[PDB]
This record gives sequence, structure tokens and C-alpha cells, in this order.
Amino acid sequence: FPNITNLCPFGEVFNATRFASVYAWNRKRISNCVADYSVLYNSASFSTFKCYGVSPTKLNDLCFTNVYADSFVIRGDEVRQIAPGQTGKIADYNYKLPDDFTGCVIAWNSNNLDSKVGGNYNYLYRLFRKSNLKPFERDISTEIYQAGSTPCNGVEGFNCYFPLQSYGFQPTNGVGYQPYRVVVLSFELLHAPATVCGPK
Amino acid sequence: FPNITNLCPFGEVFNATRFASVYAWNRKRISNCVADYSVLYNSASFSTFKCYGVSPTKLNDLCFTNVYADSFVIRGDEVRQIAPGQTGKIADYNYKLPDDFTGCVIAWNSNNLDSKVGGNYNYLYRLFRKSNLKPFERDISTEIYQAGSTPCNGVEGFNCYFPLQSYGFQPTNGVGYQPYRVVVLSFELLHAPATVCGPKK
Amino acid sequence: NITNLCPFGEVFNATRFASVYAWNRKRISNCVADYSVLYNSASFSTFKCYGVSPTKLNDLCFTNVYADSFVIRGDEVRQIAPGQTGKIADYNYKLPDDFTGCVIAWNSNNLDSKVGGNYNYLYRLFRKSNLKPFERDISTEIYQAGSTPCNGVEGFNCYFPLQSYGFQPTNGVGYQPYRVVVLSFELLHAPATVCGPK
Amino acid sequence: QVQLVESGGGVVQPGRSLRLSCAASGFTFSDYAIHWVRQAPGRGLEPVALISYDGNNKYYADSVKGRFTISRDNSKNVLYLQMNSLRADDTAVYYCARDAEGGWVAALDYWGQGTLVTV
Amino acid sequence: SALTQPRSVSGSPGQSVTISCTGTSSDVGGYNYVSWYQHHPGKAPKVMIYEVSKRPSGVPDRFSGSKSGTTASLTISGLQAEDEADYYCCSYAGTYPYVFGTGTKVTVLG
Ligand SMILES: *[C@@H]1O[C@H](CO)[C@@H](O[C@@H]2O[C@H](CO)[C@@H](O[C@@H]3O[C@H](CO[C@H]4O[C@H](CO)[C@@H](O)[C@H](O)[C@@H]4O)[C@@H](O)[C@H](O[C@H]4O[C@H](CO)[C@@H](O)[C@H](O)[C@@H]4O)[C@@H]3O)[C@H](O)[C@H]2NC(C)=O)[C@H](O)[C@H]1NC(C)=O
Ligand SMILES: *[C@@H]1O[C@H](CO)[C@@H](O[C@@H]2O[C@H](CO)[C@@H](O)[C@H](O)[C@H]2NC(C)=O)[C@H](O)[C@H]1NC(C)=O
Ligand SMILES: *[C@@H]1O[C@H](CO)[C@@H](O)[C@H](O)[C@H]1NC(C)=O
Repeated sequence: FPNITNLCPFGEVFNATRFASVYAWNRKRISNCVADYSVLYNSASFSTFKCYGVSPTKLNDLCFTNVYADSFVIRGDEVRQIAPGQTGKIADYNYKLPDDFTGCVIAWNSNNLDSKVGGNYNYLYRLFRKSNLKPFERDISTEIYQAGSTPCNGVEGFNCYFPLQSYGFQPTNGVGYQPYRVVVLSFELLHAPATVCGPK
Repeated sequence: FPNITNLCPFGEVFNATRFASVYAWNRKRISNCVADYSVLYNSASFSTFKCYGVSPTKLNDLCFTNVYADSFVIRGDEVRQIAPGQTGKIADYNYKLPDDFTGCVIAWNSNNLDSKVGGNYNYLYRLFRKSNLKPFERDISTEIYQAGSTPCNGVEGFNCYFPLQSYGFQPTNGVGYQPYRVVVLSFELLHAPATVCGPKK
Repeated sequence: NITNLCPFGEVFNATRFASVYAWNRKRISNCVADYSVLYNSASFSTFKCYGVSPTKLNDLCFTNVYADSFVIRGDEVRQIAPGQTGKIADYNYKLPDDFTGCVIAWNSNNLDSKVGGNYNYLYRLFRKSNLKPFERDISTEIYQAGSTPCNGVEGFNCYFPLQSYGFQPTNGVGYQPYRVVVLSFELLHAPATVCGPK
Repeated sequence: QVQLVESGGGVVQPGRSLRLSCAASGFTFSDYAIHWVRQAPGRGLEPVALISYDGNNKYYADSVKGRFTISRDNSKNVLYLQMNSLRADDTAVYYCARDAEGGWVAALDYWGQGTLVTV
Repeated sequence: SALTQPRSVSGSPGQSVTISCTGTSSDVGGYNYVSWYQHHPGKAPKVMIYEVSKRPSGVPDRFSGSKSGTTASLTISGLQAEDEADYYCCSYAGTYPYVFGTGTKVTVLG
């Protein structure tokens, strides 16, 4: 095994004060450290701890290489849409998971930090797009949407909608409309040496 | 595709102000029209859209022969019971789907438009039955069910109950007890002249 | 053939059903129970169950069956149910928020409620806190009401936490005695023991 | 250690204006909404104003709307309530309370001492 | 549109007491976000029950809350001299400015 011992920065990516909006889901690369997924699984805070391609209990043993973490905030009801082979508004125009996905998705309610009385409008999601997103692709550009058969250059007039729509998170905003923080860890097993995995 | 121009009446069945109770789920036959499922696929208002035997994206290219829209209203947490090979209290006494189902199920919350303060008792579902329902079979009989040796007749005695019972939907109900409107589109790929077809050309 | 024939008769018929606060607890296991007789009998005023349907009890098995019986007042028979609140639901007998059993309750005015007055069934009335599910309390210490520390002597702001029901034949159906027995089924890790007659 | 105080005010002639300042300490001030609640002598409590975390949104009671203004300065960690055209019915004790936001939903966690204002 | 509350209630120490709070559709009868506070004279009111039934940390278990139909009910068991203070019913309507009930002072015989 590798002789490195520095702990991976899971705390600051999971405990981060602010999570990026879905349409600009925050991407981070973790490597050259020692991770401990046992603590993540043990905690009961995570409402959903789904995993494809690897059983969560087996994580501490298998040694991966160059792991990636994608974090964002979404609506509670549509949390199901974050899964391979799942289609929908967010799954299409915002965040698409590849079918051959080998990783975990951890989703937990964050109604106590992201929902506020005035109405948290800092979280936005793309609503209109010409074509569905390719897997693991981010579409941050947004100028105008054309749905009126006219060259609607730069005016949000009739049949001219802003691609991004803001959420309306509030503390009393039901249960399915409450914000949920979602972080997906994507692994890989390439023809190259490992760089990050559990201790032994 | 055949030269047919029309719009399938999905609007009326999806926006109807009245949805029949589970035990009398309302069935409509749709044929000879050009359905555009995408319009309802992208509505983004359906809390559950599960298609069995057909990929929702591919639907626009399919060319069926008969469409059957079966609509009703079910409790929240019991929506999962509406699915092939499922068993429970509604999947076997009120609405049974065939094992080889080849349609789609669209379920969406309707708490605001159905439940009213003090409870709503206009929706009734069967609670006791002698035998489980066969696939796509509706029973409207209101015979008294005797759950005991005593052979009663027409009297709601100690061991004789009214077969139906009221949901009692009220706004102050957590998710799982709120009224959910459900529509089942049972397609059929029978080897007969296609009548309902997707818009291609 | 069928043998054992679990002794539900002793727990149901009985003769000196215990008071509510010191509610008894009989354990049934390693036997073949017969719930059909209980279900068919019409003497039981109430038989509403939780979870398992009453009819489908026979074709089932459990690790243990706990029969907890007592006598209460008719008007408050409703208090014996999950999520309910009240004197009995708080200080005498509280069912768990989730329940997987049945409750049987029937009037017993003839057996109990002597002409002069029973005064033999006592229910706890004062307590400092609530009761956890399936928790007895035979405590018999004077309950402090105000600030004065009751030195084990009944007096002002110092009440004995047991008030006699005092059943009488003419109290009226509302206040007449009601014998109640709640059956709870435990499907623990151990092999299933109690089963239907088949 | 959450702590809210208010400077308050004293006697004001009818039809004049007044200024009330509430300061908070012990928590991230620009993270929780704020409520101004009123209690007249011999009457029950009733909200009079509400300001969100950033001050973009304002809300007032129908019986007080159109004459009370509310603002918040996050940098200095203070909030202000301006009253105009004071009427005899406005004499009461004012509380500048904090909102649970995403904690105890629809609850006011911590309240200040309050200040009495007489016309 | 303040919710209606009983003016006053009474009860000897030890005995349970109940306080009612009536509203309408866009009130306790609608969203289940009722709350009960207490306001001791010359003191800062503190929340006693939130979200209909839940309780804050440190409050005695004696207090309990329920909501049926369009009416909420706060039940207190085993009163004491420390409970001589009015209780207040708050609900969240469609708009954010909350609607409070009316003063309800509990009296304990002495
Ligand atoms: C049941 O009843 C409801 C309400 O009566 C109907 O709701 C609409 O149904 C239509 C069906 O085609 C939906 O389709 C499209 O939605 C677009 C979304 O635009 C939204 O934002 C704009 C911003 O200005 C609003 O003005 C607009 O009202 C929407 O809120 C619309 O823009 C579309 O309008 C287009 O109509 C024609 C053909 O599509 C174009 O030529 C026009 O140029 C214009 O672009 C169109 O309406 C619509 O989203 C539904 N809206 C809502 C609020 O529900 C249901 O359709 C009806 N049936 C069913 C089965 O539900
Ligand atoms: C309590 O005792 C009575 C009387 O002994 C039992 O009454 C039985 O009732 C059933 C149904 O009506 C009859 O078939 C039996 O013949 C009765 N018993 C006798 C001895 O005649 C009653 O069953 C007893 N309690 C229970 C729970 O069985
Ligand atoms: C986030 O903060 C909580 C606070 O208790 C802590 O338990 C948790 O470990 C932190 N996150 C991670 C990934 O450790």
C-alpha cells in the first residue's frame, strides 16, 4: 500500500458553509491522501446514502485513484433524479449521471441552513435548453432562450425566457420543496497506480 | 405514418375536475388521434412518472393501436401499490394490473384541490373482498361482507361491515395521507392497424 | 391433531383482574393459540386491532404474546390506543407510538361494581412525569404539589397518588367498569413459537 | 450566547416620528430574520413588522402598514424601526425578537427585554 | 385576524388544564405550524411548544400540544406557582406576518 498518511479533506467539502447552485455544481478533485468512508456511512444525518458499483461497507478496503466530488443543492422531491438512467428537468438540463457510474450519492435535507424566511433566491437551476446535457457536463453559459420562432436577440419579451429559474426555499415550504444538499463521489479504476484510499 | 391529423384528448382526462374513486376508476378509450406525450412529459408537475415496458423518451416515436386512460385518486404512500406484480390493499382489492403491463403511470399530488378542512369523504375505496381482483377488473357491488361464521344478510352486525370506506382527506395531513391523483395509460402493441400514433411527419 | 391449546381462558375468564396501575402481564409462548374463538365471540364490545388483520391472525406466528389486562372506566376506554393522551395514557398504561397487537374490552358491570361500591380498583392520578411504553409504577409515595416538602404525611398540597374508582351498578354505561386486555406480539430473533391451529 | 437589546424610546406627541434601534450579539446577525412585536397594555401580543435576513423583503401588519419602516445594517450589526404619525393607539411595549428560520419552524427563539413607548 | 383564545382558565395544583386556540382555513386549520409561548410579567417571552407538538430543549415534559381540525389545544399537567403567566397561540398564515391568539392567563388556586 501507499505510505502516505495525510487525511483527505472530506470535512471541509461536506461541512462547507455554502453549496454551489445545481447549474454550476461545484466540482472538486481529491487525491494523494487517506480517506475514511466509515465515518460518513455511520452518521445517520445522511437521509440517502445510495451507491452503485461498490457496496458502502467495502469502501474502506478497495483502493481507488483520483476520486472526484460534485456538490450542489436541489429540491427535496426531485432528489430521485440524481441517479444513472434517470430522466427529468434537473437530470436533463442541469446534471446528468453516466449509465456506467461507479460511485456513491449522499443526499441530506438542509432545510435548517439553506431555507430562510425571506426566501433563499441564491439557488438557481436551468429551466430551458436546446438539447439534453451529456454526462458529467456543466452548462454555465446563459444569455437568452428562444421559443417563438423569432430572433430574440437580447430582450426577455414574449417567447423569450431567462434559462435560469430561482428556487423559493422557505422554512415552511412544505417538505418536498425543502432544499436538499447532494454530494456525489465518483471513483475510477484505471491502468495506473492508485493515489488515495483507506488505511491499513 | 398514416395521414391523420388530430389532437388526442389528454387535456380533458388530465384536467378533469372530477376523478372517480378507486373502486370505480374511470376508464376512457383513446384512438384515432395524434398523441404528443412530450407535452405532459415536460409538464414538470408530475411527482411520479413510471413507464413499464416502454422508454418515456422513445414514446414520441412509438405507434400504438389502442390507448386506455384509467384515472382515480389514491392515498399518498399507497401510490407505490400501483405497479405490475405489486400486492397490498389497493393492488388486489380495487385496481389490479397485469403482470406483463406495457403502459405508464403518472401520479401527482392534489392536496390543495381535493382535501378540504374537516376531511373529505367523497372518495371511497373497498376494504374487504372475498377474493383478489383479476387484472383490469372493476367491482361496484356493495354487498355486505361477513367476516365471521354468522351468515348475516343486509345487516351491519358485529361481524358484517360495509365493503367500502372513506379516505377522509384533510389539508393537515403529512405526505403519505394526502390525496394523489393517478392516471394509468395502458398501451397495447397488438398486430392491428395502428390508430393512435406519434407525431413524426 | 392439535394439542396445548394455549390458556387464553384463564387470562380472559379470570376472577380478580388486577387494577390499572399494577396491570398484570401474562406471557404466552411455545404453544398453538386459537384466535378464532375470541374473534367470533360477540360479548367483546371492542376488538379493533393494529397491524395484523383480525381474520388473518391464525395464519401467522410470533416469538411471544404478552397479554396485559386490567379494569378501567367505560368513558375512557378510548385512552388505550397508540398516540392517545390522558390520565391512563400518561400515568398508568401507555401503549407504544407504534403497536402491533390487539385490544379487547367488554363491560363487566355484573361481575364488578358491588351495590355499596367496589372501591377496590385504584388508578394513579398524580405523577411527576409521564410513563414510557410498557412501564409499571407501584410507587406509593406522597406526591408533592407545591413547594412544601411533604414528609410522608398526607396534607394540604400533599396528595396520595391513588384514587379509588368506586364502581356501582347504577353508575351508567359511561361510568360502568370495563375489563380490558391488550395482546402484543413479539417477533424477536428467536424461533417462532406460537402459531395457528391449521 | 445570543443576546438582543433595544434602545427604545419614551414619550412622543401624537403625529410625530420616533426611531428604535435593536442590536444583536452572539450569532451571525446577517443570517436570521427579525420580528418587531407589540403589546399594548391590557391587550394581547400582535406582530407589527418583519424584516428578512438581507433586508430585501419587508412585511407589516395591515393595521400599521404604510407608516412604519424597517431597515437593517449588517455591517454595524444593528437594525432600525422608524415610526411616523404616531397615534394614541400606538402606545405599547415593543420587542425585537429573532426568528428560528430553519430551526424551530415558525417560532421566535429569543426575545429582547423590550421597551415601552407612550404617546 | 387574531386567533380566538379563552380569556382565562383555572385549576388547583396537580390537576391538568387545557387552553384552546381557534382559527380558520388559512390558519392552524391549514398549515401545521402552530406554536405556544408564555409571557411572564416583566420578562421576555419564551417558546414552550413549536410545530404544534414538538417541544424546545429544557422545557418540562408536562407541557403537551395537539391540533384537531381547526383548533389547537395546549395541555399542561401538574401545575405549579411557576405557571402563573399568560400563554399565547401563534400560527403561520399564507403571509409571513404571523397571527397571534389572545391573552390566556392560567390561575392556580392557593
Ligand atoms: C390544464 O390547465 C392548465 C392551466 O389552465 C394548463 O397549463 C398549461 O398548459 C400548457 C399546454 O400546452 C403548457 O404548455 C406551455 O407552457 C409554457 C410555459 O410558459 C410559462 O411561462 C410563461 C412566461 O410568460 C407564462 O406566460 C405561461 O403562462 C407559463 O406559465 C407556455 O409559455 C406555453 O405557451 C405557448 O403556447 C403556444 C403553444 O404552446 C405558443 O405558440 C405560445 O407562443 C406560447 O409560447 C404553453 O402554455 C403550460 O406550461 C401550462 N401552464 C401551466 C401554468 O400549467 C394545462 O396545459 C392543462 N392541461 C393539462 C393536461 O394540464
Ligand atoms: C368464560 O366462561 C364462559 C362460561 O364458562 C365461556 O363461555 C363459552 O362461550 C362459548 C361461546 O358462546 C360456548 O361455546 C362455550 O360452551 C361457553 N363455555 C361453557 C363452559 O359453556 C367463555 O368461553 C369463557 N371465556 C373464554 C375467553 O373462553
Ligand atoms: C460536519 O459537522 C458535523 C457537526 O457535528 C460533524 O459531526 C461532521 O463530521 C462534519 N462533517 C464531516 C464530513 O465530518
